[PDB]
Amino acid sequence: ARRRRAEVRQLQPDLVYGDVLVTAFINKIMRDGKKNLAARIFYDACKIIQEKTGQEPLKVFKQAVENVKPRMEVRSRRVGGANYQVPMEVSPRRQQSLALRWLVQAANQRPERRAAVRIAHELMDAAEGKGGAVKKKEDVERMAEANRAYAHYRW
Amino acid sequence: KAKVKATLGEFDLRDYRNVEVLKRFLSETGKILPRRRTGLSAKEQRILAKTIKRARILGLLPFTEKLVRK
Amino acid sequence: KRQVASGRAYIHASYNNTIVTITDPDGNPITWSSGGVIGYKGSRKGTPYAAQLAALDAAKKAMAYGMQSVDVIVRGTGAGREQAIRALQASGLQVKSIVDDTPVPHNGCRPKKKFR
RNA sequence: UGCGCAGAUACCGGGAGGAACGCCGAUGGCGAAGGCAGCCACCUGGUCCACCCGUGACGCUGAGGCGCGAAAGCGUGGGGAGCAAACCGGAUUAGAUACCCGGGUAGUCCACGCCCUAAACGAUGCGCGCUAGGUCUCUGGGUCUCCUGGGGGCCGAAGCUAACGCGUUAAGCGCGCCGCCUGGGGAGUACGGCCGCAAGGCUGAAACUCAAAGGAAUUGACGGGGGCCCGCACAAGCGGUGGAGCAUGUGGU
Ligand SMILES: [Mg+2]
Ligand SMILES: [Mg+2]
Ligand SMILES: [Mg+2]
Ligand SMILES: [Mg+2]
Ligand SMILES: [Mg+2]
Ligand SMILES: [Mg+2]
Ligand SMILES: [Mg+2]
Ligand SMILES: [Mg+2]
Ligand SMILES: [Mg+2]
Ligand SMILES: [Mg+2]
Ligand SMILES: [Mg+2]
Ligand SMILES: [Mg+2]
Ligand SMILES: [Mg+2]
Ligand SMILES: [Mg+2]
Ligand SMILES: [Mg+2]
Ligand SMILES: [Mg+2]
Ligand SMILES: [Mg+2]
Ligand SMILES: [Mg+2]
Ligand SMILES: [Mg+2]
Ligand SMILES: [Mg+2]
Ligand SMILES: [Mg+2]
Ligand SMILES: [Mg+2]
Ligand SMILES: [Mg+2]
Ligand SMILES: [Mg+2]
Ligand SMILES: [Mg+2]
Ligand SMILES: [Mg+2]
Ligand SMILES: [Mg+2]
Ligand SMILES: [Mg+2]
Ligand SMILES: [Mg+2]
Ligand SMILES: [Mg+2]
Ligand SMILES: [Mg+2]
Ligand SMILES: [Mg+2]
Ligand SMILES: [Mg+2]
Ligand SMILES: [Mg+2]
Ligand SMILES: [Mg+2]
Ligand SMILES: [Mg+2]
Ligand SMILES: [Mg+2]
Ligand SMILES: [Mg+2]
Ligand SMILES: [Mg+2]
Ligand SMILES: [Mg+2]
Ligand SMILES: [Mg+2]
Ligand SMILES: [Mg+2]
Ligand SMILES: [Mg+2]
Ligand SMILES: [Mg+2]
Ligand SMILES: [Mg+2]
Ligand SMILES: [Mg+2]
Ligand SMILES: [Mg+2]
Ligand SMILES: [Mg+2]
Ligand SMILES: [Mg+2]
Repeated sequence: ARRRRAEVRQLQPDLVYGDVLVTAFINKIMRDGKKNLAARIFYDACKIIQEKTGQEPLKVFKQAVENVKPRMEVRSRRVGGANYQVPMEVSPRRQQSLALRWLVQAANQRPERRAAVRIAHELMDAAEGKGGAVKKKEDVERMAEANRAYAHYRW
Repeated sequence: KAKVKATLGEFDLRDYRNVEVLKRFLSETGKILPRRRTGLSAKEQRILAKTIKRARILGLLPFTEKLVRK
Repeated sequence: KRQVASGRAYIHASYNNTIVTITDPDGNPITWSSGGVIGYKGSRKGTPYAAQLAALDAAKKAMAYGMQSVDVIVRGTGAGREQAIRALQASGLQVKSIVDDTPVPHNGCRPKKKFR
């Protein structure tokens, strides 16, 4: 984006929860243009999480996402020879994309056999504060506050 | 900002012993203020410099001070 | 073991390091910290973060001697010269005054090639 | 590398010693040039203005001569803080006989005597006379919006210049006098001479060789120059190739 702001795409509300965040999550699950597959994965996982735990799957999806959101990360900046790992804050938009992506990529590293099983279980773990997604978030937040000495390079 | 000569009376530019007036021409630190701030002429500043230095050797005006800020 | 409760804190700020000494009102030191005192070793010592942590280490070391009132003297220019002061203010030490006393010569001594 | 537990760095106090003068400070001043910045006093040179007083062409230039002459360097004796050729290390690097970092001798300072070079530059010899102005400034005098001298700047008339530019501070118009140039390389070399303790300076060729050497300006290219700005160029992101088997094209054989 050299000219313009490259406005954000406006997703369609979820056919089920009327909620956009859900649609985006489905989009990150979808592979090779199979959105029907991805949606059936997500919703069957909603049954899993709503049964194995007696709470609304909506609130757990939001909470699980919310606990993966990183508030700070690190970015390289080329300074006087070799570049530096430089901490700075994370755009709310970027917190969004990173948290959803991390959730999906973590769920597929799970031992569970079926997709919606992994999705449900990772959603539950991440909503409780555990699970691999929350570890990528905790590791990134460890990257900041470690290279904190470069907080003057903010840019 | 007003200038020093503007807010001042008829004073002897050569009197090195008058501290009350000379102290008006030093900065917060002991430095000599440029003509832009003193409003003196080329000749007048040339004379003030010497009389201030004479007064500094007498222990009347300082060579340098400490900045209380920042 | 002294109970001064008031004194001077000297911020020596160069480009390669920032180091803080804390003395009684007669100038005699009590405790001190620096960029190398806290973990940092190399270039990282002259950073403003290391200035913050050095200032705070020395301020906590002053607490045990009872320091509350502190007058700050500052010599030198460099990163984290300001950051050390701002750390000195929120250190819990009440900062009485701040002075810059950085020594400048009247063109007396020939500097190294680096400084011409 | 170096220094620090024999206690450094940082801080306060006392003392020693050498060198240079912050602010003022200027696009400023002075000087024949080199050059001259804390302050006081002594000795001392130049220069400018006002009065229109005195002498009555006593003037200008200037081959030789003589004096001066930044830095570095030379001799003797001091001195020696900081810096710092050479040099000792540490790094970097393909190498590093360097740029960077830790040290360090001469020297940098003083006296006295040498040396005599320089981008010693305004790359513009000195003196006089004539040729629009405007503006900034330093310093005199005046009846003190200003007028009138003497310096230092910037625009610019006429004019000059190849052009850049110069333009009452001439590179314009004139006159006097001195110094100097005559294609590039060889070469500021060789020889002789004069001078120097030395290093070296002043004077200063030839054989040979080349169709050039050069000045200013022009369009363009380029910059590990500047400003501004585009492209899936980077970045953000998603899927790949590089690995396997095979298809196919190429190199090689
Ligand atoms: Mg350092
Ligand atoms: Mg600055
Ligand atoms: Mg300098
Ligand atoms: Mg040791
Ligand atoms: Mg050791
Ligand atoms: Mg030892
Ligand atoms: Mg002392
Ligand atoms: Mg002394
Ligand atoms: Mg000594
Ligand atoms: Mg100055
Ligand atoms: Mg007469
Ligand atoms: Mg007569
Ligand atoms: Mg003459
Ligand atoms: Mg002669
Ligand atoms: Mg000489
Ligand atoms: Mg010399
Ligand atoms: Mg000598
Ligand atoms: Mg000697
Ligand atoms: Mg040294
Ligand atoms: Mg060295
Ligand atoms: Mg070496
Ligand atoms: Mg090596
Ligand atoms: Mg190389
Ligand atoms: Mg010169
Ligand atoms: Mg001529
Ligand atoms: Mg004459
Ligand atoms: Mg003029
Ligand atoms: Mg007048
Ligand atoms: Mg002059
Ligand atoms: Mg004039
Ligand atoms: Mg013309
Ligand atoms: Mg002109
Ligand atoms: Mg005339
Ligand atoms: Mg003329
Ligand atoms: Mg000409
Ligand atoms: Mg020839
Ligand atoms: Mg020569
Ligand atoms: Mg001969
Ligand atoms: Mg000879
Ligand atoms: Mg001889
Ligand atoms: Mg030799
Ligand atoms: Mg040319
Ligand atoms: Mg270009
Ligand atoms: Mg390059
Ligand atoms: Mg591309
Ligand atoms: Mg990319
Ligand atoms: Mg392939
Ligand atoms: Mg393998
Ligand atoms: Mg293959």
